[PDB]
Amino acid sequence: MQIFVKTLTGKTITLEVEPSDTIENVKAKIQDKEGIPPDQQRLIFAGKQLEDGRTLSDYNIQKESTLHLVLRLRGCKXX
Amino acid sequence: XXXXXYX
Ligand SMILES: *[C@@H]1O[C@H](C(=O)O)[C@@H](O)[C@H](O)[C@H]1NC(=O)CCCCCCCCC(C)C
Ligand SMILES: *O[C@H]1O[C@H](CO)[C@@H](O)[C@H](O)[C@@H]1O
Repeated sequence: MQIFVKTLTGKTITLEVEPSDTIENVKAKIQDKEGIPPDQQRLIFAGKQLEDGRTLSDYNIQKESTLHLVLRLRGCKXX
Repeated sequence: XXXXXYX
């Protein structure tokens, strides 16, 4: 099925996915298209942040559904 | 370590 991933940068990414795919898969696909490493990706749907490991069907994500992408990297150089 | 960051 088809779903959309939107950012507030004015970008919409179209993806072809299966209801059984995990949020991880989705991030991997996004990496292919946009070059953003999955660890740097946060996906939001229906007021919830989506967890790597759960499936699109778990979250009731269906065709034409729109997930929202936001980027998150905390500084890790130091100690 | 003992000093923070992030750099
Ligand atoms: C400090 O950063 C370490 C790292 O390598 O990222 C972590 O492994 C370690 O757990 C982190 N320490 C804490 O999260 C609690 C730190 C309390 C002291 C710092 C408080 C916030 C301001 C500093 C300068 C970040
Ligand atoms: O952030 C770490 O590297 C820096 C290099 O300039 C140091 O100034 C800092 O004290 C830490 O060692």
